[PDB]
Amino acid sequence: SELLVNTKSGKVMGTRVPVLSSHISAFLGIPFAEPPVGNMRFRRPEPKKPWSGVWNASTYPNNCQQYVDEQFPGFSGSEMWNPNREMSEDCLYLNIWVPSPRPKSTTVMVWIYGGGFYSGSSTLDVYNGKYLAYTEEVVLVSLSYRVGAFGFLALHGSQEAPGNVGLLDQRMALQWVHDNIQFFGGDPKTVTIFGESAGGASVGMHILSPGSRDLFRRAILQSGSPNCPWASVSVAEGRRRAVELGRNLNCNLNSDEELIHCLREKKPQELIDVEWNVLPFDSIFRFSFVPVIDGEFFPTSLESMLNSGNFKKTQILLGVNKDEGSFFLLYGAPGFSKDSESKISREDFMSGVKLSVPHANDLGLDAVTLQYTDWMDDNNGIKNRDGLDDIVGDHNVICPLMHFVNKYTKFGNGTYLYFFNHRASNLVWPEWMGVIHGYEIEFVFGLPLVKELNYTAEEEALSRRIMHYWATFAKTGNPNEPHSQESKWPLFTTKEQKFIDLNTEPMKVHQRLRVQMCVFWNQFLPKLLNAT
Amino acid sequence: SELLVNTKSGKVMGTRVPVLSSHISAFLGIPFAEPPVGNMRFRRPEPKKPWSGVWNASTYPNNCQQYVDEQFPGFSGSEMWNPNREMSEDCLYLNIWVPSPRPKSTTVMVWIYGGGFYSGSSTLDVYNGKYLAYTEEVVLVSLSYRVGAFGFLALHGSQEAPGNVGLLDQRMALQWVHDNIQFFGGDPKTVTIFGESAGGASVGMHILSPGSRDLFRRAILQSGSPNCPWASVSVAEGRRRAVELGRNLNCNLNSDEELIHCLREKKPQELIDVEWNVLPFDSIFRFSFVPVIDGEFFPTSLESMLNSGNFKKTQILLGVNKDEGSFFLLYGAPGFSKDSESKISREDFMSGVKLSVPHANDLGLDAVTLQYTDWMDDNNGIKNRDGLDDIVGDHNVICPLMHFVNKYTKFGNGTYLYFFNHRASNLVWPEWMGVIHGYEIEFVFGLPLVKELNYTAEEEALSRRIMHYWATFAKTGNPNEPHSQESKWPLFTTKEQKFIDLNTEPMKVHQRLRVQMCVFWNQFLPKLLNAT
Ligand SMILES: *[C@@H]1O[C@H](CO)[C@@H](O[C@@H]2O[C@H](CO)[C@@H](O)[C@H](O)[C@H]2NC(C)=O)[C@H](O)[C@H]1NC(C)=O
Ligand SMILES: *[C@@H]1O[C@H](CO)[C@@H](O[C@@H]2O[C@H](CO)[C@@H](O)[C@H](O)[C@H]2NC(C)=O)[C@H](O)[C@H]1NC(C)=O
Ligand SMILES: *[C@H]1O[C@H](CO)[C@@H](O)[C@H](O)[C@H]1NC(C)=O
Ligand SMILES: *[C@H]1O[C@H](CO)[C@@H](O)[C@H](O)[C@H]1NC(C)=O
Repeated sequence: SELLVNTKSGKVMGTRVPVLSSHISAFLGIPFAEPPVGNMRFRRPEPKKPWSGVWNASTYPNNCQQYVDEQFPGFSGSEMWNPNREMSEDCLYLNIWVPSPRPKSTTVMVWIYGGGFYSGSSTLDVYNGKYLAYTEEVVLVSLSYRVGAFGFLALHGSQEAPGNVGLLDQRMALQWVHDNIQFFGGDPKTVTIFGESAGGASVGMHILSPGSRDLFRRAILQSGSPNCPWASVSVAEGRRRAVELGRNLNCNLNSDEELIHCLREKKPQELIDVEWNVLPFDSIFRFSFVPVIDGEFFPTSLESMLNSGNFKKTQILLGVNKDEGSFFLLYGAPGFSKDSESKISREDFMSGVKLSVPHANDLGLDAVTLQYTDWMDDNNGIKNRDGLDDIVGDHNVICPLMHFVNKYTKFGNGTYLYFFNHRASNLVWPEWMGVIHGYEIEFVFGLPLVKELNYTAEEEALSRRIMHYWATFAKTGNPNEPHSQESKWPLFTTKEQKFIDLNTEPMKVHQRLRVQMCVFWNQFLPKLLNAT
Repeated sequence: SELLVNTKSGKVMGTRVPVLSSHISAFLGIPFAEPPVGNMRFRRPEPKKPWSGVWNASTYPNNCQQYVDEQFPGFSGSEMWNPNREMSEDCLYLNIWVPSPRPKSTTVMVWIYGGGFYSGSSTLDVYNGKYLAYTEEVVLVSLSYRVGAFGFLALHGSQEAPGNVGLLDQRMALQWVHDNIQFFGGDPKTVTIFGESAGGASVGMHILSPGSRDLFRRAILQSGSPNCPWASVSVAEGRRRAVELGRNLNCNLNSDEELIHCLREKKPQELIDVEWNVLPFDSIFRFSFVPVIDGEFFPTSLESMLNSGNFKKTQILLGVNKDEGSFFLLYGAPGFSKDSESKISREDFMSGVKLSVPHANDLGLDAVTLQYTDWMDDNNGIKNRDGLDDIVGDHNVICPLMHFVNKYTKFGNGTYLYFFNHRASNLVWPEWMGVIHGYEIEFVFGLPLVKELNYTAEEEALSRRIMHYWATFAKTGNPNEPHSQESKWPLFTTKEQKFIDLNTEPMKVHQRLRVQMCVFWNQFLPKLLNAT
């Protein structure tokens, strides 16, 4: 039967699903690790023991335990991001969409969700792989991984809560796809990993990590890179936060053994309820439990790995959205609200700058404020709001990514860079937020092809182009069709540094993406904060 | 007789001179101090002892001893600035142009020449006062003062070479005008002092100095202010340079008495020949012997006098030229030449930055380089040349002056600000130098009214407007005619900060003159260099 597949872990039975007046197969909720519960909470994941009988893979699995956004109850803009299934620590599952009839050996794409390493679900409506699987004839896989303290509590040295176990969950699933995707018609020698925000930084981390590089062929990173300032912490800071977590739950703190045992006795929600209290600063765009630079998963510092070429050499395709900072300002900077235009006063601007660059001394804050202030019109509320947006996006996403691409391109085998700047016509968030991070995802997964979702015709066309760029890059390592007549997305090179805009207008090619601001964030400010 | 005037120092006899098909009186070379020669070299000036008989005031006096620019032998662009009379330490004289018939009590304007405190002459063709005296019916006075070591060698504590004696020479002449200008038809209760570059910083210094403020009514400052970085040094640096001067002449250095005696035995040119060897850094726009912050002429630091309102409160009119830095780059930065367009390479840019901001550590040089570099087009030779021009002009003239006007306006009685950006059609310097500092002077003294000089008609008109703005401001404290129909030069205010452009086009009013760059030079960089 077409819905029955025999894998090395056992038999699995999918389900037929409709998609754009046709059908394909879906194998939802396939287990790839033993449930990380009880004594295994915080531990490295173990492989799933093979099973007898047929695994029913017809419904979505539980989503991992996470903080849930209740900031706007009933607003779809925020709720489309929340877990849409029961939460549970038994959550390590993957989903596969397979063209019908079953391919024999086609290109595979594995999606890694974002969510700041503290949240995220593989089952969100915007992550539904049937449109891309069907339109580009690829086998689409979405995986899951532990988030929050469950995925990233780190007490370096202890083997019970070593840290990075959330990254090892992603890795185990990549191992399972390597070992079994052939039975679903996928070609294991052609898998592309891709993801957004923390999913994009994760992708960059498997490119760096020696233990992960052999499990995939190519990579796509959307608004995230491994060197982002919010994506990793030192073993010492990881340790400090784990102890503070324990102190918030009245744990015995005399040894790692004692702390870990107390944390393992707590219900999931007791951990989620105090998670945010461990941040070292009053900050924006900073998350509590994130990957740790441990000497194992990452052999040395990220920057020294980048400089020395210590990473997988292959082709990459990556980019960012125009307004990366707005979500974070809305939720945590003063003067911003969902239902107003959020014109910012000079006081609120300064407050925002301090929140955006937590680790900066006063000279540093003055350097940032001067770089983004138009002194001929310093009380322009819209300019202050947009300047803050840019400060957050450049410091947290764009410049870190630009630094990664320039370092990578030096040893890589081909880089394609984009700047996504089309705001969706049906976005429910206010206009002032612009092209919000994550809102390029619906176009990558092809939602504009379904009429009832209400996109425009040009939006459906943009979706088809991005899907085909992503799937052609995955199959061949180049997003362009060989002899097509369409205009070409040029390769990004150390010298010319070209990139393309991605929107409903005719492709325009540019050079040196936000160079002015990125020389400030990647060269000057680090130098200013180190000397001073 | 109209050419004979009896002053308190004695009788003086002028000469009738033609001017634009008419005539006026000129009293050239009137002595206002005893010759500062021999033992009086470096000493404060003494009043000129009254004389019997008639002082022949029909020819220009000697110019003070100074370094002479031989960088372009025979080129008029540089030679029109060189001494045009025999040099001599007997040089303290003043010149007066008086309307005919002799006024009874008219507005007086006293010109103080620039020249970096190391050079300058009151007798230059561009400083000829007959055109302004005649056209605006004012009594025009030009004074002289010791420059170089002769005017500014400073060994604070010793009464033989105290420093600032060049400033006291200007002051003595202002005293003589206060006491005698009435006999020439001038009104001593209405004298305006005005000057350019070091002459403009001098004017600002008499506004600050308690011993000078009662000798004049109003002030005009052209491309210079007292707080400029090249206009003063501490008593300790003054001292260091005086000792180094002595060491370059093999002087006995055991006491001030010994050093001073050796320096007094040297011929003038032995001093001028080694003058430049005492600079502490490889620099541009820095001069050896300049005013010293001594606790007498300046009671406390300039910035604390400015902050506390410790200065003469009156009306001021001041401004700058568009391309203040070009002269200094031409003469001392690498890659610039008189007969080429001077496109600058990135190496030469960086060399120039280091020369322009001598006192800066590496982080500081990086801060300047980032602020003036267009990172999307960093090898643009013209952009590098123009950026260097701006760096020199903003740091040395424009921003210091902008800081002075904002501090002054808070306690003053009226400020008028201009931005002169018309390049003269007959300029012999190359195009790349732009509106060169000092080339607004010919328009202030009215040279475009004499046909044989070859200016355009619109240039003659601009000259007439500037002459009338300067002379009306001098007479009334406002450059505008009461009920004229001409557009108005608005007052500069703490809040609106308005200024006007000054050129051959219809007057345009603007606000916050080079604010972006000046917040960098007046607020951020000083803060960066103090912390680091
Ligand atoms: C990616 O790698 C391939 C092969 O490793 C590069 O192609 C080789 O290019 C060199 C120099 O141009 C030739 O000597 C070889 O004959 C090529 N080999 C093959 C199989 O084509 C290719 O240039 C690389 N691409 C990038 C963008 O670096
Ligand atoms: C310059 O000073 C004069 C007088 O010191 C100012 O005029 C006075 O203004 C105050 C308040 O407007 C009035 O009470 C007086 O009657 C005015 N006196 C005279 C003689 O007019 C004038 O405003 C000042 N100008 C500036 C630009 O500060
Ligand atoms: C497993 O899938 C769902 C479970 O909710 C349901 O159709 C049925 O219980 C199972 N299907 C089969 C074929 O066992
Ligand atoms: C003084 O002026 C010049 C000196 O060069 C000359 O005309 C003459 O010697 C003198 N004139 C008078 C009237 O004494």
